[PDB]
Amino acid sequence: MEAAHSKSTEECLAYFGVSETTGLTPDQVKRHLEKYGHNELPAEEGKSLWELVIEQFEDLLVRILLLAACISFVLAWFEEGEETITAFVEPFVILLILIANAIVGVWQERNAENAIEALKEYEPEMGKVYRADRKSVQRIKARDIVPGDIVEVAVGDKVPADIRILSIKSTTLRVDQSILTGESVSVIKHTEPVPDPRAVNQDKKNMLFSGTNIAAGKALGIVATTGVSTEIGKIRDQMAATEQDKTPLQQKLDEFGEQLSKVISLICVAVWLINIGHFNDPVHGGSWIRGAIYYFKIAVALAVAAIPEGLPAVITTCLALGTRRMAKKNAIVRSLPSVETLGCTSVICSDKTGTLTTNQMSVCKMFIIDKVDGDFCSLNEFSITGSTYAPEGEVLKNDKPIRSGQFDGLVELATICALCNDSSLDFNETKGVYEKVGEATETALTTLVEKMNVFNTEVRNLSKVERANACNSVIRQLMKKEFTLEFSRDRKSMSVYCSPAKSSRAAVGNKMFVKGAPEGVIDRCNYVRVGTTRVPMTGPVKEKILSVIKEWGTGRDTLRCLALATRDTPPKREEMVLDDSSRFMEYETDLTFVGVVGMLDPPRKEVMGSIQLCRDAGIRVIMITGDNKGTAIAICRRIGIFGENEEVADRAYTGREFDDLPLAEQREACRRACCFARVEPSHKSKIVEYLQSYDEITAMTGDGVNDAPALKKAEIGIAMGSGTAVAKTASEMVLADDNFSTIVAAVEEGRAIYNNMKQFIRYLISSNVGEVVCIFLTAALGLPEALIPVQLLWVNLVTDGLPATALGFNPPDLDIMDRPPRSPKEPLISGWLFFRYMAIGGYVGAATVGAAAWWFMYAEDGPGVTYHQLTHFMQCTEDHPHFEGLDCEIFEAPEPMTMALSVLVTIEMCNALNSLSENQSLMRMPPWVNIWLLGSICLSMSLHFLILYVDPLPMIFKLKALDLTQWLMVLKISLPVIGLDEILKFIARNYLEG
Amino acid sequence: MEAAHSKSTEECLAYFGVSETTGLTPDQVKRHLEKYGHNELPAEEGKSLWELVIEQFEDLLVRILLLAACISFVLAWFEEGEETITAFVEPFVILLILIANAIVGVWQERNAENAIEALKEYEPEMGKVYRADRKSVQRIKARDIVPGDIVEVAVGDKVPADIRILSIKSTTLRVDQSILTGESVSVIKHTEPVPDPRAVNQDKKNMLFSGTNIAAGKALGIVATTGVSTEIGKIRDQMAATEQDKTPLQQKLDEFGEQLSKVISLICVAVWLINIGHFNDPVHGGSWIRGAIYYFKIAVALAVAAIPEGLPAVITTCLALGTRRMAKKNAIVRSLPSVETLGCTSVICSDKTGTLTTNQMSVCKMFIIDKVDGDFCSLNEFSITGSTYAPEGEVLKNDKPIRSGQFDGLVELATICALCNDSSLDFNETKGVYEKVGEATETALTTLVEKMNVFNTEVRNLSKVERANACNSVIRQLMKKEFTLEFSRDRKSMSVYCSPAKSSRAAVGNKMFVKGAPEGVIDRCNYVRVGTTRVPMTGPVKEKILSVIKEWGTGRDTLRCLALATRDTPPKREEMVLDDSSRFMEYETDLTFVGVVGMLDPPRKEVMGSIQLCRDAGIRVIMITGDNKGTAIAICRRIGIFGENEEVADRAYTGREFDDLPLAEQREACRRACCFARVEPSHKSKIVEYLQSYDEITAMTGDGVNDAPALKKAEIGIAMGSGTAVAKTASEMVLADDNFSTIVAAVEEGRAIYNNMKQFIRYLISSNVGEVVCIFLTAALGLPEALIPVQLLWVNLVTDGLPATALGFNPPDLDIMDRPPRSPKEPLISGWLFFRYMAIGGYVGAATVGAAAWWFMYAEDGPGVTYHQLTHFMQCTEDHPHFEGLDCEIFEAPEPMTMALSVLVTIEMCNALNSLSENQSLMRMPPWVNIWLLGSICLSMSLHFLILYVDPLPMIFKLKALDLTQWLMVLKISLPVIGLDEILKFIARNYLEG
Amino acid sequence: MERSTRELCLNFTVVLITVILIWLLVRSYQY
Ligand SMILES: [Mg+2]
Ligand SMILES: [Mg+2]
Ligand SMILES: [Mg+2]
Ligand SMILES: [Mg+2]
Ligand code: NA
Ligand code: NA
Repeated sequence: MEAAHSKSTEECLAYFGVSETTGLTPDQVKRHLEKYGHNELPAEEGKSLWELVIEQFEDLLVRILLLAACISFVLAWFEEGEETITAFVEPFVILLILIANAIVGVWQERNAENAIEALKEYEPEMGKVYRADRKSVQRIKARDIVPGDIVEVAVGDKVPADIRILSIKSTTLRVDQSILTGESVSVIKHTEPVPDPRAVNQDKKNMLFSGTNIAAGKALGIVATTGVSTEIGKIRDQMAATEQDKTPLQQKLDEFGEQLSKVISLICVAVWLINIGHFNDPVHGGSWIRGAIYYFKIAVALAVAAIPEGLPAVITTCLALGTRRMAKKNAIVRSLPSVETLGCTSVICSDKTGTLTTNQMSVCKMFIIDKVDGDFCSLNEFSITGSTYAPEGEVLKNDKPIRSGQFDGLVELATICALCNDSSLDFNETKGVYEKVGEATETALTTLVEKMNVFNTEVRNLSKVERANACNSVIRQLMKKEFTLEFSRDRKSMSVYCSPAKSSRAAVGNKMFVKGAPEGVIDRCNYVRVGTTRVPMTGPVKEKILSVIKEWGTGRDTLRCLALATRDTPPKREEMVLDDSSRFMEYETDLTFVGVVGMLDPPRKEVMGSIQLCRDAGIRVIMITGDNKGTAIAICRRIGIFGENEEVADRAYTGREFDDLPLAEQREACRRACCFARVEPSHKSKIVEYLQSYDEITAMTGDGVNDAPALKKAEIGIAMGSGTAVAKTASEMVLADDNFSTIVAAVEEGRAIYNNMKQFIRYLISSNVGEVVCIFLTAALGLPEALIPVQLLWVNLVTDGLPATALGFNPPDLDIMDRPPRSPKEPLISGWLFFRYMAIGGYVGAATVGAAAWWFMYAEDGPGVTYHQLTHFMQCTEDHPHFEGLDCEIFEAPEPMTMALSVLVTIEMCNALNSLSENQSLMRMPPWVNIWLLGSICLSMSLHFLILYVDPLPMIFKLKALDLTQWLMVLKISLPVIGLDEILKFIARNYLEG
Repeated sequence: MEAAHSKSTEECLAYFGVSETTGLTPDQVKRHLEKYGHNELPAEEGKSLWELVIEQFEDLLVRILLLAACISFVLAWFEEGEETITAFVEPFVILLILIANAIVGVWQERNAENAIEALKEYEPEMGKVYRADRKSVQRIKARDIVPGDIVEVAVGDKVPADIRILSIKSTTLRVDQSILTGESVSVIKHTEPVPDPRAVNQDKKNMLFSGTNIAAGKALGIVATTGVSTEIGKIRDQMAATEQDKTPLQQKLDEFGEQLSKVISLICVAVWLINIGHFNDPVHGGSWIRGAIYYFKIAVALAVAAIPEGLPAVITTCLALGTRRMAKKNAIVRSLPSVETLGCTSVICSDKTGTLTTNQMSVCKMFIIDKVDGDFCSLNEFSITGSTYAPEGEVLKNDKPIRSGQFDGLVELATICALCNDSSLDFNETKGVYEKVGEATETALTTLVEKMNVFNTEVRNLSKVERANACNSVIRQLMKKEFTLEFSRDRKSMSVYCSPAKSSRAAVGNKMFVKGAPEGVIDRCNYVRVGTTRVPMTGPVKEKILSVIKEWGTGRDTLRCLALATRDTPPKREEMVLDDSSRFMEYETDLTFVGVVGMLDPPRKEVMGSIQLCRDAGIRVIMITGDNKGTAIAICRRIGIFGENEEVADRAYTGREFDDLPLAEQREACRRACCFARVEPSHKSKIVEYLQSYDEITAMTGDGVNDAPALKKAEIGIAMGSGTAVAKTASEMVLADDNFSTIVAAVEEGRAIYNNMKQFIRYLISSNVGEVVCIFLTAALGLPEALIPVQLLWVNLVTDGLPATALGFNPPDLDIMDRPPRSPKEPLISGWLFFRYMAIGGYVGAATVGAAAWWFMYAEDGPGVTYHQLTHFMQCTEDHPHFEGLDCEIFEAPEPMTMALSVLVTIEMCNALNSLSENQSLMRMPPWVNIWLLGSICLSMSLHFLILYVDPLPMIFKLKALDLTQWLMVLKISLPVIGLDEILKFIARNYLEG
Repeated sequence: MERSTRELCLNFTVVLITVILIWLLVRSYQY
């Protein structure tokens, strides 16, 4: 449609041709679906493989190197047109090595973007529509919404498409349009038409814009526009870069990598400078042109291989993989930078019901008054069996089943439960189980009555479906629920007014039924029903009731119990004002106590240990519960948040008690508070605030609309997977399973991921340092180039190709959850770590040039044998009164080069094994822990032997296959890297613990 | 031995230890046989099956194609790697196909080799050796000759091994060492030792080099070296590629295929080239590069099957199987090019005796003088029975047997025959038949004396061996043959000088016995013996004799008869000089005529018809005979060279007569001459030469040493199987049976082979032009490709695999021997022929793209049905306001492809049946004539059905099994090829007869 | 899900392939 705001409600129902009762028909559905398309934005093209490789070849250095290799090949004809083959082949080698080194990059970024995207797969946008199929609400994918069908939205929902308001089901509707209108404050809506069709968004107060949130209320509506036609869809074809922020980890990494980039460059120009006195040499055509080019290539090549390339990418790759793992474990990472923070988590405020517990509500116990005589007060305690919402169980007295119908007290009890209820039961057939229809509390109540059957009604001759609300129905048959004085936290209770069914002229026959917290309900009682009788509420009676309530709430079941009461002489049907909540407590007085139900929702099995794990990890857990202070502390003891016997007077507050503290004392409270009971929505925010004023990194749970403020405030917002859409959008992470344990897993993932990122870094940085100390050590000591450009770029293609990416599959480190939470202040690369980097790096470099020097200086079973002055290998042709039976052309033997290469590669596979754990020995963390890496070591060694034995290759690579003896030497020279890092590890492990 | 030339005759006899009379001993034989090895060269290995396969895998095209078939697949898993199955298997099938291609290639070259080498099996090299076993000469394999044994060599022999000359039996010894020494002129040899051992071959004039020929003489010797130790042997380890020539026909063909190649290249990269505006299609992943590859694959996949590779090899195939048949018919083809010539043979000069006739010599008739009285002259004519050399028959007079001893004339007659004789008889036990020992003429004479028995000596009581020479011995018991004045063509006669046995003092008792041609012998007679008396020779007597001789020589027996005379008063025993021939006729004068022997050698039965066959083939036959002019012409008439009555005055010349013509007249004589009598050796060459001057292709028979020159001159030199090895090495073909008829058969085969060569060509060329226009037609009308590469190359592997090779088994054509000899001038592929190749070719191509077009435009009982614009199938995905219920992805239906393939294949089988005869209708030449081809048709169809019905197959091949109705469409589309060719055949057959 | 193994195979083929194109490319100038 168009200008649906300008039209009236009917003019819209008309335009599409649908009643706000029927909803759309499978036909119109398929029709609109084809005429309009799915409700979504156009799945953008993207980019091609071809294009990205090209974009890779846009590097100055890459161009430079490649251009200079073309010029020096173009000058391979002019001075002495001799034998070239390899001199022609070099340029084609480089550009192919480079090509394959870039293709690998695409695989990484594709893989990166992929996982990040693939998270939305876990949490798709839904909607509430009315259609022809069934009469009731159908939850569907927002993309499957056709402009025209009838939509229903409620508190905390996200608007699936642009809707024209049909009918406001609640008394007021409020909407958070912040995302579009910009206005933070929630705007009210109506169902009337807006005049001016040339009007603006902020003026369309009968419209709901896709991507907005329902702050308060419920409404019905008809879809006007979908897809790009949306008021939001017409803005997402505007900005492409809606994210411009850098996590302080990449920021420090781009700082560090930039520092290396600079130094690497300097000692890269230095190499081309300390060789000016050799530009003229004959072996370069004797020209400053070919002289200054054979070293220029070396310079640019080293730089191309040693400059730490996609260092930020390493974080991107690492977050990618962590992400998918967390999601696998039911932790949906909304905001990416959050994971970095997740490691540093130091506090978790979790809600109790449903997160720490199952919210599998069921009535375990219940008592009524047995006999009262002055100081004599007997209770009729009962237990009920079966913890599922299933109306299958039995009512036992003293461990023997009884007929609850034979207890007048229980008849009233069950009457109040059925009539103070707004929820009911539903037997599912596909699943074959009964399940709630309303709040779990009330549904447990419904189930209670279905087990009690105070009227001995039939059951077995009823279908599984009729069974569901059988005894409840019956109870409603007797009384007529007129209206309900719903619950308010100010009085901690609720009530219903009821009139008998079979009564013509009754003036005294109406009753009020009350249900609520024991505390106050009992205080508003002057009579204690005894079967059918009633007596005065004595002090002792009140004492006996209370002690049993206290018993059960403190027991090893920590029951949340309700008091049930009736008012027998209710004030006039008319004297009652059904608007102000302040007058309800006034009507709900002069009561007769009936009984008490004790109900249970058990803690999740895992919670127990998960808590312990946080203790070990140095992470404080703070429970936030709606139970009273008593039961609340009890539960904390019961789940290990508190010791069995330890003192907690200053570590557990009610909302009230908190508010009674002055501000300074409240801040004080949060440094040690572990339990909060009966709080206000605002308290979440303040608690976070205070927690922050201590430099704590806090994770805060929430799921409601009034949770959003505190969730956005917290460092890690955690919304429940079953909670409001408002909550989720405001949080940085969603619990698929609402499980507290999951949150703890999520934190462990943060730590782990942080470690794997360190693994990658150590390996790259260090291998590159070595890549440079190599080519510098040869230039400095004047030695024969131990590696040529083609060889170096090859080694580069293998190292940063297979083992490196295979490190992505490192298992989690050991001490991971036995450390205190990392500070988000401590730097990424510490001084020690940098020492570690240099040591190892510098060592591989020296081990490479020394492998080459081994074939000369100390040359065993091989040519050269020039123990000394292998240094000045230029004054060989000219100044040869020093040569003794040695051909000058030996400095171009393909054996030292094959030594260098055959050691650097082996030493990298070793260094890869060193990068399994950040500190743990290969004897405490064996190499076969990462089979992926071990497989990568094989493939790498496959390629090396092949480039040495397949005749075309070793020729162009200036390499010759080596003898078993010389291979043993390679090992005798590489393997000490493992030992070096092992020493360093043992120092970092036993001397610098943290 | 070593340097046997430096050693003396005895120093060699010694070194091995053997007497030049004993020969070697069976012990010494076996010993040297192991100490030295078989006398031969080491059988070359060559190459291995697989080792040659690889060689074929080296083509520019096979590389390029087998490259961009994997480039395309790497760009298939890694660029847009979707569901592939077939995409991976395609390259891995191209090579699989190519493997099975080479297998046929190598098999054919193997078969080509086998036939060739299998020719030496027919004519094994022999040697004459003296050994211990028997006392006479022993004829053996040259390989069974051990360096050391005693070798005998004679006029016209090949020297079997390197021999040290022991003893020269003749007066001089001449040797043709041309083959090794390079010296054309024959060199003389001696038995003396050559000084310097360090001397050269040309100087070793006491040596005989294996591979050389005895130009004149006879000698004895001892073997020095054999095998690779030989002076020829050490040279045969020099050149391996001694096929440094190609027939003017091979070139004319390589030239044609080269033209096609060039055109097949143009209209191949024109196929790919015109397909650029289809590089970016969506089915190509929209890639300039992916599109180029795909069409580039089609281009090269054409070339590899389209360009005619093994044309120069097809010629060889033919010659191989031709030669083989020829050899099976007793015509051993020494020279391979010769066969091609053999077809064009226009003239055959054959010798009469032995080739036209059996050379089964026997005396039929004989006369002596009965009575002479001035002008009265009576003869005593006799007939003898039995034509075999067996002394079993009877002498009749007037059809009545008589006792020859009772006629004095006959007594002397037989005496002259027995004493003017150098041959004799021998009874073979194995065979159990009598056989000649010397010249047939003379032996037939020995047989006559044995049948006559002029002395009534005993016969029956003698063994079958003693009978052999009984009466002959007797006659020799009477006279003592002192010496013989042997025959000289300048006097046409010979004589012996005899003295009686028991008689010392008989200076008037010695006699001279003359035998020779009647002509001159009779003219040197002044007396005519009448029984025991003598009378003077009158004019009338001489006339009676001569008339009877003429009658016999011209009769229906065409007898070659000799006159027998005696000199009664011979010149003194000393007056005679036995050095100069010139003086012999002077001695043989003043003679007494005794009688005449008339003898027969019948013409071969077949000769008659063979001549007729030559008349039909438009080939002229020239008889060369030693008979006189009269008898010669007679024989010619008798065998159909001449008509019974026709005038021949200018078509028959004697040596003499020819020489009396001036040079211009001689050249003229050859253009019509058909009979040559009493010619010199030189006349063979001159004749050839003149025949050449009329552009004749001449066949010339020869067998003696002095025949070599003319045999080398003639286009087809034909040596007798029973002749000098000098004649054989000089000639191009050897007559296993010396039969004139065999020559004629050889020419027939020459014609046939040329035809089969034509067959093969037509089929190859045509099918290929088809294979091209198919892929050009679909690329020019822009159709959906009718065939894909894997299909094409599969068809190619079958077509050039089973039907093509089975054509090698085509029986000879029909008009074969009814046309005139083909000109070596006329080109192979004529204009008409080319038109014939294009027609059939361009047709099958059209029928293949049409076969697909039918599944679309005229699509019956099948999808597509797009009557028009099937052309622009690329603008189907995009510009589809033209589609009517048609899925664009139908252009990749597995049906139109199964049409093209299922059509092309069937039309090739058809085209193969067209290639049974070059011009003859399938009704004149039934298809069930070549069972092998017919068998190839079954198997070809067996593979086709299976590649469509065994599930893994039709999948990988982009094929779906078709329905019986559509198969009828295939037929209804293929079979009009039969008709098309049949039309063109009828045109050439009836309009372009020749 | 984990496309983990696909990651090591692709990075084993990119260095396999570009080495096969070295045997190949060196010989197209050798000839
Ligand atoms: Mg590097
Ligand atoms: Mg809650
Ligand atoms: Mg072919
Ligand atoms: Mg002869
Ligand atoms: Na937050
Ligand atoms: Na010749």
